[PDB]
Amino acid sequence: MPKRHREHIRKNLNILVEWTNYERLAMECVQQGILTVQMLRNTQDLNGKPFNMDEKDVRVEQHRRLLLKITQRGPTAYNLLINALRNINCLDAAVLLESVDE
Amino acid sequence: MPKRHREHIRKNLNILVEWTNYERLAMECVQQGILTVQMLRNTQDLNGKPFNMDEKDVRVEQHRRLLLKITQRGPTAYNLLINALRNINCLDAAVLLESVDE
Amino acid sequence: YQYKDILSVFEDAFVDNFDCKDVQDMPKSILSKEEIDHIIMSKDAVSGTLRLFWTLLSKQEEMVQKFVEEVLRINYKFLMSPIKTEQRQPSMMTRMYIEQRDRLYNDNQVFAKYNVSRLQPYLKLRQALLELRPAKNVLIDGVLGSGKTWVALDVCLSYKVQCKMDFKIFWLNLKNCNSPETVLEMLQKLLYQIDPNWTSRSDHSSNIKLRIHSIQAELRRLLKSKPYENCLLVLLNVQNAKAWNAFNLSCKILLTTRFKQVTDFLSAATTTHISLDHHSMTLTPDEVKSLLLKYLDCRPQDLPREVLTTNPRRLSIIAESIRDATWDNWKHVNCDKLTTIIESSLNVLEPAEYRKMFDRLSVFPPSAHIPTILLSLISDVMVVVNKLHKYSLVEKQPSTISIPSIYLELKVKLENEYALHRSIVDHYNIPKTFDSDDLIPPYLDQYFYSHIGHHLKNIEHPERMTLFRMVFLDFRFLEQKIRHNTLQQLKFYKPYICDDPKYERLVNAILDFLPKIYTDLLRIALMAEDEAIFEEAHKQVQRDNEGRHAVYLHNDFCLIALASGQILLTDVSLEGEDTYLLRDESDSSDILRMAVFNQQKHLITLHCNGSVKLWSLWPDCPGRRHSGGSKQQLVKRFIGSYANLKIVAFYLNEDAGLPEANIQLHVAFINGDWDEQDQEFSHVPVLKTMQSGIRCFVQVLKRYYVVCTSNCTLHVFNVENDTPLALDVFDERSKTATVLLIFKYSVWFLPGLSVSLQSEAVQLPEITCGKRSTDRYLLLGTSEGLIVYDLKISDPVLRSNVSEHIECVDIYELFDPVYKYIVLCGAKGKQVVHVLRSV
Amino acid sequence: YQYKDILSVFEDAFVDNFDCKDVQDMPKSILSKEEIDHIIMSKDAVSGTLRLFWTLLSKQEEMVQKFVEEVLRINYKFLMSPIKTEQRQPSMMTRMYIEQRDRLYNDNQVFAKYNVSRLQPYLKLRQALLELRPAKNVLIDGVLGSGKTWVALDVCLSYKVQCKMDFKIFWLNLKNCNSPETVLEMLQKLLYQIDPNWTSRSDHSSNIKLRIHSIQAELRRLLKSKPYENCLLVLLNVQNAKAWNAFNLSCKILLTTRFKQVTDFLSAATTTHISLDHHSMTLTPDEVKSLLLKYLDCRPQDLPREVLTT
Repeated sequence: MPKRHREHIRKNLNILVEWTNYERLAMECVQQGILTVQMLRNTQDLNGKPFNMDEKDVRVEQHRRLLLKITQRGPTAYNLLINALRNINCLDAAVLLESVDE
Repeated sequence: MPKRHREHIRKNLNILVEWTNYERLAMECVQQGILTVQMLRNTQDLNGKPFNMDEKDVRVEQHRRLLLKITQRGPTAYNLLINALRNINCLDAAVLLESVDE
Repeated sequence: YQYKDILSVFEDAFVDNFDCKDVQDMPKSILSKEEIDHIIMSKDAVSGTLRLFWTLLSKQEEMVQKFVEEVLRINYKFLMSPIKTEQRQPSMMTRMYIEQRDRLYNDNQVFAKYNVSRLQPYLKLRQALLELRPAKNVLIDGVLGSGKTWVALDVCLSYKVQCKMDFKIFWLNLKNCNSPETVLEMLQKLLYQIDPNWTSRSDHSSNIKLRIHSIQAELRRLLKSKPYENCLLVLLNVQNAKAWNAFNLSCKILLTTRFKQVTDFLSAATTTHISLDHHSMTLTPDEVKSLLLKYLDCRPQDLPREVLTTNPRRLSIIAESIRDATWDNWKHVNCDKLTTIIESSLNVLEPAEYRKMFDRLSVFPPSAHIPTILLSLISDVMVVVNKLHKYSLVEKQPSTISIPSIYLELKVKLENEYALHRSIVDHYNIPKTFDSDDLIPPYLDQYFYSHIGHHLKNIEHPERMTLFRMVFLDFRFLEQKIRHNTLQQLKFYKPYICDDPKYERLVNAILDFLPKIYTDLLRIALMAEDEAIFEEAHKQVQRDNEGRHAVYLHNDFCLIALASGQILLTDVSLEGEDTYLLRDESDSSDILRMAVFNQQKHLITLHCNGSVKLWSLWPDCPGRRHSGGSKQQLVKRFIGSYANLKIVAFYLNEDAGLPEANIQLHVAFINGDWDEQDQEFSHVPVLKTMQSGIRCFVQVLKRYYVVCTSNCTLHVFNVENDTPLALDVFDERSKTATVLLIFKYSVWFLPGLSVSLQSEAVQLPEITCGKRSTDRYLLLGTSEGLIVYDLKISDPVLRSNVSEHIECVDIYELFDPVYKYIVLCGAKGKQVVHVLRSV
Repeated sequence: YQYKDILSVFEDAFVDNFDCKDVQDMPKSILSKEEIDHIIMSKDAVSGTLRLFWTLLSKQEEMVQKFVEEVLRINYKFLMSPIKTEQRQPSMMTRMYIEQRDRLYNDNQVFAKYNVSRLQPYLKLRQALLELRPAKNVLIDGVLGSGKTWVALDVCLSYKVQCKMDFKIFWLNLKNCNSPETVLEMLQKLLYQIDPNWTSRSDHSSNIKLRIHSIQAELRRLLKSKPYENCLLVLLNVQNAKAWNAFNLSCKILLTTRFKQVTDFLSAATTTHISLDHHSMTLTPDEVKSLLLKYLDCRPQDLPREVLTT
């Protein structure tokens, strides 16, 4: 997708990382048809040394590891991400995503 | 900026340096977002030659050097200097600057 | 269509978004664990992509269907429609890519099977490949015989580069490019590669240069074409830059010469220079461990064999001989085939001056440097060696010179007349010229101090006794101080004794005295009198086990390889450093990750050994396999199950945590329930900061026994795991272990770091006090003097080790000397009456 | 693409705005001490920006971006736009200049690595070249082997004149160019490089003079073309004036000579004359130490040689 979705996602990462549940999103996207044998998590695994800082704030980066990945695909994924948030029901983030387009 | 701006500043440097106070315009422009401490140091340094002539021929030459610097520096040199001169309340200089436009 | 060609087309998509390292399914028979698991340690997504697309491409075609059709399609729907489309429809671009790749394989017929792709060089090449200007050129060089042809083929098959070049690739081997007709025929053949048509009327044989510039003009004018805007001309083994001066046709050409002369002319900005004689260029022997798999295809036999660094020609031919005896064909065989190629590239040298001098060079040891004077005897000489350096042969450096072992030993030792008489009489004469009134010569550190031994053993015995200075004493000072060692001096002393027995016994006693340890040298020589060392020391004045160092900061973690031979040393400048005990041969200087200050642990036998730093983490590693295996960060003192059958890695975090895990598995088994902690056979002693001990049950995990140490005002087990010690402020208290309840105190300064040993109840306090044989008295003070302050000591079973000073200098001492010889004395405080002297 | 080549596009803009004197925002990593000392002392920021750009291209490609993306930020705002936009987009004429300069560097491969830019004589050179006239030419003398072959290569590398030159430049190593046949094959090379197509039916071996006149007329016809309006012809080590008399095509050409007689023949008014045997035409010890460092490649031993001036 164009760079506008890139900038929108990177800017609203800090917000959609908290509005939508990480597990409820990832476990809804793996069945959605993006993250499989070739992609799976790529977020539950990290550089290998995240334990210097505590798990409560660790989650904040783990879910941060998800959205930054979702941007890397082609033009469909953005709208597919729309669809993903439609499964999330945290639609206050879905409308925030919508606001940058249309 | 168009060369007409720079040419107008060169040909009308004398009147402008006459009207405008040096320190007041300097502080207004550096606050306006036009200068930094490094560049204004050299701007007030004039030439080093200020030693041999009298002080009376230093401040005016410093001011014309400032005018010559602020010809092209600044995202909107014409507009931002117009604003700074309006802040000076030496509005004759501001309107003389605006004369080359419109 | 094919199902093994469509994957490389989407290598762009794979690098962009795909990472096969999030897999938790990996259906075993999908791919061998080793291949996919060494992709886990891939440097980046590009490296993982390359590793996957190479290992998977090595697999058979029908298995990729299980990879894709069902394993990938767990619930994907996303990027399998393009792959399946390419399998069935196959775009014209993709079809031409596959056809061109198949044509190349069909042209080489040897790279299709005998390729083991080297990730590092291709990785360092393809970024320049993708940014090549429509007329810029790329140079690849290094050392010849490095299989650079194979590297070029590896980068050639890449989908990205073929797409960028639009499959406009033409390979020309630049063999024998030292004659006008030899390049003329290459011009015609490359023209016909572009198009087998020629307006040959302009061919005027009055000057072959006339025709060569005419055809160069024709090639230039045709190359300026829209289909010909991006073309890749491979220039295999460029002979000289002169040939390129005709082959410079202003295109995206890649030339890979094998001569040092060619690369110098080309500018790095104009031509991105690439060399192959680098550690990074050399990758790892694990890269070539599959050579027997590409040739003989026998995985188990690779372990019995031992592969070397990147030498595809020599190593490949040795393996080919091996598959057609591993050891017989390693060295003895290949003397007729490997030599054929090793001096096949030589033949360009004229022998009147070049080959004769290179043969003269054979007398020098296989891996040795050389002073300029010595080669001069055997500026014409320096001009000759300089041009030889230019061609391919000799490496030059500031102002000695090193010579590669490949050309020094095998090529010329086999074919060598007896010029050795003159060479060795000169090798005798020059050190005789290197004689003074004293015994201090202007010896050169590398060649002289090392190979004077070789040459003097070579000539005769009286020279051997005289100039080694073991009859004298100056060798012991000069060599050791100038070599900073003792191992090299011993390695000279031992094998050279063959060149009279009366002096052989004396020098044998010298050799024995050498590992045992101006005015100092004469004083120590005075100790030995039957040896003529003090005899020489008189003329000079009128006119402990072993040692280590190799380091940059401050001695941390002293240990012992269970099986009498290795030290898992380690220091403070992040670097590894492991060493032999009877050799000190630095075996692996490998920075784990955080060389700070804490601890190391072994296992029951071997195969795991990581030392936790001050970043909680206690990462583990293998033995001679070295490469760190386990990353563990949650943490302090943890020990392996003392039973050899149960590999239970008992772990201990903070807040009295009890994680337990079998090393054979990757997950903690038991996670039940702060300064230092221990387990028992149902009890847990931990000590913490209040300096009062705490004793818990493994089963109920509450407070039951508190030793306040009763004298407030570090825990470790013994040779029976029955004696835990509690260190508190100023007390050592032998705590129990599900057998009894408290044993001994022994009325012990603050205990800095006191630990146990591995035997007879005795434990070690270090260096405040000495060896206290608990259950009570003190035997030794590390038993071999001080030689300053710190010097470690322990007993694994019956051999001893322990390496950690502070001043970069750890020392291995032994029980036998005992009784603290020089330091157990009357201290600094004394008064003197110059009576003799009553002191 | 590359940050290295695009900077030469905007030197004028820097000369327009970049102070090169008041810009004191020291990056210790890239901007060195001695070179900033020299950057302060330059007579102006036209030449100042020039050898500043030389020092910048001396640094590696990425190393300079730190200056132009964040170090430039505090003291300037414009310049990032006109350089980063070209860094991505790369205009067509700029790209053409890029391939042309790369062709020239690939033409040498030796001056491409061992060069040192003699500032002031080159300054005079390209200054005379600003008002280069379609009929005018430039003589460059000096004793043979004085590197005037180097500075002749350098002077055409300038972005501004090359763009003004419409990127058509050709060279002719006039070694042993004193035969009626030599001029023949050289003009045949000219014919090919101008156009790899011609009519060979006018080949008249009865007279080398007749055929050389015929090819001269053909090339004169070629040059008087809109695509051939300003094409440079370099005459490298001109042997004798007869070569030029065969080469005077009334074009934007020039020549460097080995001989005093060549310069003596040409009229100064009709032909600009430049020498090297002059107090400012020779090399300052700074240029000398730079050139010796091009080979020695270590400053610690650079101090160990302060004698030669040849």
